Amino acid sequence: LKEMKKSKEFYVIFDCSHETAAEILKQILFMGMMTEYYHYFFTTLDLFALDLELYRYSGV
Amino acid sequence: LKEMKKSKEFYVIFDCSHETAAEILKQILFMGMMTEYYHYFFTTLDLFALDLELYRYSGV
Repeated sequence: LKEMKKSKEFYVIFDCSHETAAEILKQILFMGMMTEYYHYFFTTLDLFALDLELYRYSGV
Repeated sequence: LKEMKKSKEFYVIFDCSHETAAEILKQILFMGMMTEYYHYFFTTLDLFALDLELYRYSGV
């Protein structure tokens, strides 16, 4: 993640499983880069089983 | 901070007490103002006796 953002690309598709979702959703907070310029996508069909809070993101 | 970041300004002094320092630090970490586009300062004299670990610190 640090070299891909060093490479200045913003638009990514996360081919990931349900288990890896729980850890990516916390590392995405951990590295500290959460700007609105990024676009994210999850391949799994589950989004209401994981924590979603409106105000942690600033409009990503 | 929403208007302050909308004001094209990134340099804020945070003068606060120990407890208020704790709440504001956990709060700003909670949304994620954690990129290199910020520079935060504490005038509180204890920042080594309060819960600080550098491994969270990777962007700010």
